[PDB]
Amino acid sequence: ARGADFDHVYSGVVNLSTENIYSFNYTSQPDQVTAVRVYVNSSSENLNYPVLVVVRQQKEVLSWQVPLLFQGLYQRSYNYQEVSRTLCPSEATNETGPLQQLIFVDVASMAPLGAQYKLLVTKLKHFQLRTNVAFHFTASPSQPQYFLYKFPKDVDSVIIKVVSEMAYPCSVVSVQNIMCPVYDLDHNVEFNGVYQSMTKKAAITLQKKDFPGEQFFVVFVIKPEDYACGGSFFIQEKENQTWNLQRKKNLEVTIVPSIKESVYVKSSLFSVFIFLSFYLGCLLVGFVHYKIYFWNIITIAVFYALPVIQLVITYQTVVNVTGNQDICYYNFLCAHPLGVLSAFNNILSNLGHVLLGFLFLLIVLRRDILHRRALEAKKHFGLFYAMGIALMMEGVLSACYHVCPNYSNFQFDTSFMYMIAGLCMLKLYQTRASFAVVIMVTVLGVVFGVWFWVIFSAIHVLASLALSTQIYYMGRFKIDLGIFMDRMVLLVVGNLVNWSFALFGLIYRRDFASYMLGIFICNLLLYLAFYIIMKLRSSEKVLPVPLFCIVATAVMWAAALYFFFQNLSSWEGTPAESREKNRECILLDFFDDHDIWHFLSATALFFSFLVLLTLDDDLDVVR
Amino acid sequence: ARGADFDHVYSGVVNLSTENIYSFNYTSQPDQVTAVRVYVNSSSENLNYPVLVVVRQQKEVLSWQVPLLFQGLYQRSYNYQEVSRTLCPSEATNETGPLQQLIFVDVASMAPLGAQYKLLVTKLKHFQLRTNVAFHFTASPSQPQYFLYKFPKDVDSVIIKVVSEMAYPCSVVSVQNIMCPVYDLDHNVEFNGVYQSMTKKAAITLQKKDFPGEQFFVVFVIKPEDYACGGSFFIQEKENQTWNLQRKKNLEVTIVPSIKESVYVKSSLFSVFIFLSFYLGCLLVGFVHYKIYFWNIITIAVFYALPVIQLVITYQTVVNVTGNQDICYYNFLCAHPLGVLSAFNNILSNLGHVLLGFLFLLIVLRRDILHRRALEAKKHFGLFYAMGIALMMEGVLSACYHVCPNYSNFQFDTSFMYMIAGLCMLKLYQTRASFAVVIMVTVLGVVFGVWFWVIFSAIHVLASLALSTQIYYMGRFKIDLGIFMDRMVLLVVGNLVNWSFALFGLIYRRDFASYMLGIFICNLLLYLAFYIIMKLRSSEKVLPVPLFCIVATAVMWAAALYFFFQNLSSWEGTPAESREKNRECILLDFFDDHDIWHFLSATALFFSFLVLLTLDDDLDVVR
Ligand SMILES: CCCCCCCCCCCC(=O)OC[C@H](COP(=O)([O-])O)OC(=O)CCCCCCCCCCC
Ligand SMILES: CCCCCCCCCCCC(=O)OC[C@H](COP(=O)([O-])O)OC(=O)CCCCCCCCCCC
Ligand SMILES: [Zn+2]
Ligand SMILES: [Zn+2]
Repeated sequence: ARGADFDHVYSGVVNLSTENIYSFNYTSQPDQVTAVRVYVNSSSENLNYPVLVVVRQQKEVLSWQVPLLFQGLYQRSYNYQEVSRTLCPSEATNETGPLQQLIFVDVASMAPLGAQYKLLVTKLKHFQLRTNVAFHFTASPSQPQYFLYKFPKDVDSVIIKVVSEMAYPCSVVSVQNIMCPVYDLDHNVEFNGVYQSMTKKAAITLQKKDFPGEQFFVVFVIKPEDYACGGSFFIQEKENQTWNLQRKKNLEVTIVPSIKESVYVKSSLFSVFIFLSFYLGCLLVGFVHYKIYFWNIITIAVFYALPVIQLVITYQTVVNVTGNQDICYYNFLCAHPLGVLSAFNNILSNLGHVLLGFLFLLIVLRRDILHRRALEAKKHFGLFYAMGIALMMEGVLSACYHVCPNYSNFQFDTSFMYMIAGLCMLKLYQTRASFAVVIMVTVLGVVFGVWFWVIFSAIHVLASLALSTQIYYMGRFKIDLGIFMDRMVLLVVGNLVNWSFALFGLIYRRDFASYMLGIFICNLLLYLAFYIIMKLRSSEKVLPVPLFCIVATAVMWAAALYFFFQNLSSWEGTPAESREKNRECILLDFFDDHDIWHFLSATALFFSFLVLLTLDDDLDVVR
Repeated sequence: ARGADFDHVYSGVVNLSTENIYSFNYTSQPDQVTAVRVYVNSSSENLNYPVLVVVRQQKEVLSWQVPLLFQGLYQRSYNYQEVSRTLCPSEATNETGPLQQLIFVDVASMAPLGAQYKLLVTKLKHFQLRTNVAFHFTASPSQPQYFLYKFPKDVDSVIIKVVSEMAYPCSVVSVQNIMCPVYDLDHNVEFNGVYQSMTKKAAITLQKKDFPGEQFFVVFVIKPEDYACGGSFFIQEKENQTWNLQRKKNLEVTIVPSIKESVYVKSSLFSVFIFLSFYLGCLLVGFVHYKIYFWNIITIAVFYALPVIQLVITYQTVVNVTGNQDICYYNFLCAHPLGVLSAFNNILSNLGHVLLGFLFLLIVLRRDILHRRALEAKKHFGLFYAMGIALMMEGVLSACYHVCPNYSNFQFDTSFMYMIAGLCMLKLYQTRASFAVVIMVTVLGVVFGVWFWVIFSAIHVLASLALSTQIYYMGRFKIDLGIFMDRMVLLVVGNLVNWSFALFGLIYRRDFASYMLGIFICNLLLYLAFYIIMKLRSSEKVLPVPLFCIVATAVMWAAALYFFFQNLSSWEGTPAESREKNRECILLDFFDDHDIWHFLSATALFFSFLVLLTLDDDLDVVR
């Protein structure tokens, strides 16, 4: 047992009867944290006779073999010559007395000849992380690495933001508590904490009350292959891998505090008040100037929404109790928990639809009962009731989706929109197969899909425009009277550019039902535009209220499409690849780009409903 | 390094400078499998200075400390004095040469005084399991234990049936492949295989083509606490646990072969032909003796069914790629995979509804077009179309549920049944709030819930009967003419016994919406019975066809309720508790008790629809 000292390299040879033993003695003072770390190298001509390293402490035995062997799932084998590990630090309890620690390193091998090794044992100068500072380091599949963070006294929540400038190697960031065994191995990290897979970015939101002693270990473990991440192997770090394989991942970790509760309250107030301003405005506009179908739709909506609410409640609970944060595809850099929600901002963000489709229901209902008055006293208002309920249910089902976004959790709100569309077109056509033509398309490529997939999209986007035009030709009360054609070719160019942008899987742009519904809405609004143009072709004066509504529709739809094209996350890929697109909060420290889309689409879709409703007021005199 | 021999106990004392070393030399012949195992005991006055045991082999280092420490999640601590482990066996390759193996056991401790220990090292006489024999053994949290199974050459699938006669300790049964990292620790078993939690029963279905070399390791790992199983701790094995804690789980494992493909084909044929016999019979019966609502319902059904199909497809894929078999609550003892299905029998079992509700649609449609003939040439057939579509969609959504049964995966088919019920009652009442009264109940206690929960059920079951009677009074074309009351009190006793049989642990046994729908159907059929009795109270002759149909309805509903009361699994509990109720296949080596319920309810529910349809033929002359 050599009285060995730190920071000094020891070379050695071990055979079947050598058993080299080093003894490292050190001390640790109350406040500081020591965190000894052990590096051992071998030379890899040991592969059938590895170098067996055993680190003995007062209460722990850490064994490993050097070369480090890894089994890749396609019957592949990797070995690492450099193996490094940090021993569980035990600090002297505050203001009580320093602790004298003694560590033993036994190096053995069962080889008919020698086995070469090199041993270094250091103390980590920067074990502990600071509350707002970036910290740079490297890790490897064989050299995992963890650090300690101590919560301050006036901080009750933090975000661990880990960033790497290169996608591979695929890594794991877990958050263990301070308890001796640290699980820092490929088969250990996913056991006893919260963890996130990571290619380029990761962000874990920790509360203070979830950690006894108000401190934790953040652990970085580099996987041997990139399959949970996508490319299934990647080594540029070391070109010759059997020679010296070092999947060296460079990391920077910053532990940022979180937003105070004042941000919560003032963003909540901002949203609710900026949408009740529509109420307080329409009230003044309307007062200063002085069915069976409906209940069918509500019965359908309630019993479509209930199982989805239960589903996402279960998903959220599972993600809470398990440390697996690869189930929900959040924007982990703007995701604020309130209770169990874990992303409350992009749920509150759907306040738009729920409030504004209901104000639209009030508007249509007032118009309708005033018409009933003027009729029994001496329009397809069911369609507008359907429109309002579809807005409110997009809001509801979108909040349910944004409880936990998955590859199984979407497809519910878009299916409800398809259902409401089909029901409206049945009730429209009865008063006046293309309906099923969309149903056969929205069900065939639901889960179907290069070139053979292209004709699938090119046929899909075309059949959607036809179903939208065949839908609108029935929904325009003056469809034939208005047109009684240069734009008809121009709209075909809009749809032909729409289809040609879909193509082989994507040309550039994913989710089949959602894409075809986007095409549906685009063609519907473009038909509305063509109808406005044909109204202006005649000398029919557009009243000031639909004037403001069409101006606002165009403006709001531009400002909403901008934020529709952000894509801060995607369930299309692995969780670690989704997680590398999300960025910070742009508005009020609380809302990301997708939340400004849930506001501006619920505002732009309400102004378009209003345009379509209150358009033909100039006919109230031309009966 | 003592030349030490097997099966002999060595006592010893180690201190800061002793480092006892034993050397065990043995040999291994080509065919046989050795599987050395190491037992080490300490005396537990070592708790701050454990006994550190290191087992060195030619290619592996197995370290542990003795006392074995365990952290229970509620800040609890357990220690185990006896620690036993089986070393990864490496067999001499067949017919090539025996292998001489050498094992080292280093026993150390850093104690100012002695540390007592005892060491035994044996060879496992029965490491390998046989293809049809039961094998009894014991395991403990500190003495995990695994065995090797080699597939025979004409067996391509097996079921590992593990049984224990006592619920706790909660255990894990995993199936690793033969590679010397064997993951047999609490933080290892769930990493690299298929695994099942287990209290009393577990059954894992392995294919031969999923194991290179056609053999595997089955690993039994006893958890330190029973939380993934329910009771959060349980030790009767050792009353004084800090003294000598031994959560000793007694296990018996049997590796049974599987059913051949002939069973698949003949059970599939049995089902399809026993249901096409209804076609081949009604054809002879009918030939030897010589709407907007509909498409609304189909549009609702398709777009309610699509997202659920996608959801359960995703669940099944997740369970396939992950080894976690605690996601789906199957009957693991009758669960036959075909492709990715993993339980094909209880999906094929839902062939009843899909075939028989569609034959009912054909019957109602023939009746309807013959009525159209006899009318334009010179009943609420929409309700019967709804009935047939509800049967077919119960079949479809039930198969989707039985792809992967969860606590998030039910609630979809029952919500569709509620939706169809509500739509039918709207369309019925319009031609002639209690509808919403059930909607408020079927939504309040959806996720609400002792005594305060009792009045919840007692009010729920009552409000369901009222909604069913208020539904039937509208659906009986001769509701008032027939009754123009002793059974009305007797039916109240049926409902009063129905509601006083809820209100119990939660509700005298699980799911609120499903229970209230069962009450709904019970009251509907009982109203049908009361109506038959009132028809017979008058001198109105019941034709022979409704005669056979009512006899068959009663018989089939008795024979179906018997199997409704089996409960082979339950998502109401943890997976390991579900798994302890499932039993073997009763019919044709392929169908369990729940599959004979999917046959006999789809047969009994069709005969009741037929009774209700063809009942009032004796009025075709009394118009
Ligand atoms: C038939 C009438 C009654 C039937 C009602 C059925 C449809 C009613 C409209 C409500 C549809 C709706 O809510 O849109 C939902 C999606 C939003 O999906 P997500 O990404 O926000 O989850 O919205 C979109 O995906 C829109 C994407 C692009 C739309 C904007 C393009 C229009 C811009 C100007 C035209 C060029
Ligand atoms: C208004 C007409 C249109 C309404 C549409 C719905 C009407 C019924 C059609 C479909 C009914 C149905 O599918 O029952 C589903 C459930 C089965 O659920 P599961 O356990 O099998 O997954 O079945 C049950 O849970 C039934 C439970 C037992 C009830 C039968 C007992 C009757 C015995 C005789 C009287 C005591
Ligand atoms: Zn969204
Ligand atoms: Zn079933």
